[PDB]
Amino acid sequence: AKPVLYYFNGRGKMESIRWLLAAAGVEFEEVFLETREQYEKLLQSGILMFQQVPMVEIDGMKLVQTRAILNYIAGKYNLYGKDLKERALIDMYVGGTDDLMGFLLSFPFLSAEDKVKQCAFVVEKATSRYFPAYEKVLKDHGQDFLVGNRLSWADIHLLEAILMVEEKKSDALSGFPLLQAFKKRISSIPTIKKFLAPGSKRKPISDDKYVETVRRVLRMYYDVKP
Amino acid sequence: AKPVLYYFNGRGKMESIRWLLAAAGVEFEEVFLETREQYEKLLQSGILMFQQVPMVEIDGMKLVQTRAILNYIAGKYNLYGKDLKERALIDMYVGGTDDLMGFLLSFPFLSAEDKVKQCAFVVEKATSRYFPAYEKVLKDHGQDFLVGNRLSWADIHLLEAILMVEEKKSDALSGFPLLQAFKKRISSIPTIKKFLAPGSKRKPISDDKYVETVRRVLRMYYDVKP
Ligand SMILES: N[C@@H](CCC(=O)N[C@@H](CS)C(=O)NCC(=O)O)C(=O)O
Ligand SMILES: N[C@@H](CCC(=O)N[C@@H](CS)C(=O)NCC(=O)O)C(=O)O
Repeated sequence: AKPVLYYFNGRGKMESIRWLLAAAGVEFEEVFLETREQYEKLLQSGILMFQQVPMVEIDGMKLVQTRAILNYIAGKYNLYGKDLKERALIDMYVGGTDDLMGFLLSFPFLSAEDKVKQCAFVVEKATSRYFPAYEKVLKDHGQDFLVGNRLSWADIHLLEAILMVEEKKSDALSGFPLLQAFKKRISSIPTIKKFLAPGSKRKPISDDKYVETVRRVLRMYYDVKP
Repeated sequence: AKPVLYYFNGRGKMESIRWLLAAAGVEFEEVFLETREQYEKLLQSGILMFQQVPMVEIDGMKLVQTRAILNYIAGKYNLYGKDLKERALIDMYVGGTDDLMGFLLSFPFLSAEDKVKQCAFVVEKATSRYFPAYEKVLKDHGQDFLVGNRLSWADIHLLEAILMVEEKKSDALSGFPLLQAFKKRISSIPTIKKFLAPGSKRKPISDDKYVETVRRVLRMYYDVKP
């Protein structure tokens, strides 16, 4: 049966999972949490090991913990390298883009003033720390992909991160020619091109409606700081 | 050559790595960051992909990102299950204890008042969310170990987490009989017993000296909130 993604109708921590499944050409279904009662019913069913989402029903498992879910999908669909060392490189690269996109998780919950500050913080991290690191990886081996000269989860996570940064600062990739070429190549891969196309399950930049729903369902995150 | 752990002379994010290596019976060396100049020299050498530590020199790699390092060690020393699904369970369990211990990372940098609040926050999470979840895993299959009826990284991460919670609230495991038995069994495993014994490389609860050193080296974390 198709994987079922339990989360809010928005990006959050589930977006990277949507990306990986789409990139692997895997059709999935989604169950959106829209009300407090719906969440309480979930808690009572005990299907959320730690009372939290993301949660993905896949291959008989009720998998929680974002990274555990991604690790599983990457491995199942051969996007995790060919051995222990390649997986280590993929994990190291993913850790970097996970931190980068992680700095944007609170963004929609921030005040107008903090959004400006956070945006500057994220762009600075991208241009001074992360983009230089990945540009160097590509420059050092000169291959089209980050690891093993073939598409991996690391490439998919980086493309998503690059797009999120560009949504905040359109010219953020300026000065990183290899990443620019990388962006075009990965975006053209059939499964990925389809995901970036209209009508896909890719979610938009989070808005006030998303925040309102998260707060209504979880009764939390009422005062987020940068 | 033996793995080399680059970090501060204290727990932080490197402690779990020390635990896993010790549990696997692997002898390692440590390089402690004590001065700003030492850190600047590291940055200039480019050995830290994202300008941060933990960093572990192992099998020819300059591995950064805590989870990437742990994933590698767990896999290399057969403490990651026997297949994709067992790894998924291990990752899900580890995610929970990583979050739990993660809530304690800022603790030594907190004010006296915030430490009291944070301690209450952590204990509540342990008794209402995490301990119940792991107690249930053990209860459901009745085996001595969390996954595959053999020692895994998940068991090691949970034991460490249990001990950290008990350091904050000694009777926190009360009401969780299976976890109590689990604590005694895992603590008795030769490699682990040795790590818990005097003279090991296990690090103590972080103190003001640790905080002072982190702030001196990184010139950051000057005002941490709960
Ligand atoms: N470490 C978990 C964290 C999950 C998490 O923080 N989930 C939030 C929603 S984005 C949640 O369920 N919050 C409710 C709560 O913690 O009580 C992961 O990576 O999946
Ligand atoms: N996601 C990274 C985070 C590493 C991290 O936050 N490292 C801190 C020390 S505990 C650091 O190097 N901070 C300096 C900085 O970020 O500039 C990991 O899990 O290893």
